[PDB]
Amino acid sequence: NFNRFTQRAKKAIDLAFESAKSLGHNIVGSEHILLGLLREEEGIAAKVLSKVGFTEAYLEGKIVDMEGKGEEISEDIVLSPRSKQILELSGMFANKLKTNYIGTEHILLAIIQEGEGIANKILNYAGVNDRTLAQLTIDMMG
Ligand SMILES: [Mg+2]
Repeated sequence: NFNRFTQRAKKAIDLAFESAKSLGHNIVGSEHILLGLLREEEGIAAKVLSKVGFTEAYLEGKIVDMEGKGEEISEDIVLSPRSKQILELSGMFANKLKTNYIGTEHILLAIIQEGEGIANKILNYAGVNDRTLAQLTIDMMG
């Protein structure tokens, strides 16, 4: 009942929304959360994604290839059910690990665990789904 995101995780989610808006997408999907995690730069998830080889430009391009893009949106937009499930799962992972704060690493763990959705399609297309998981797992050791 006291589940809470770290500041970096909150920033990543804000960036996910900002990315969707930029692309004229009114629904924030797993792909936007993934791009938000990369754009956040500082957290484990960004360091994992960059280590396995993604750039912001690549992810954005793939999102556009798959979904298209429309004019920028200025009003409020919303999380898809899968995005909501991913965020709920990130809390579940943090509680399983008995950690107080849901970080970027927990959100990326949850994206991978969820297994479906555009973010996983992009990881799979790039051939780095299991490599991303491995890198995330070692980056969470200590
Ligand atoms: Mg964090």
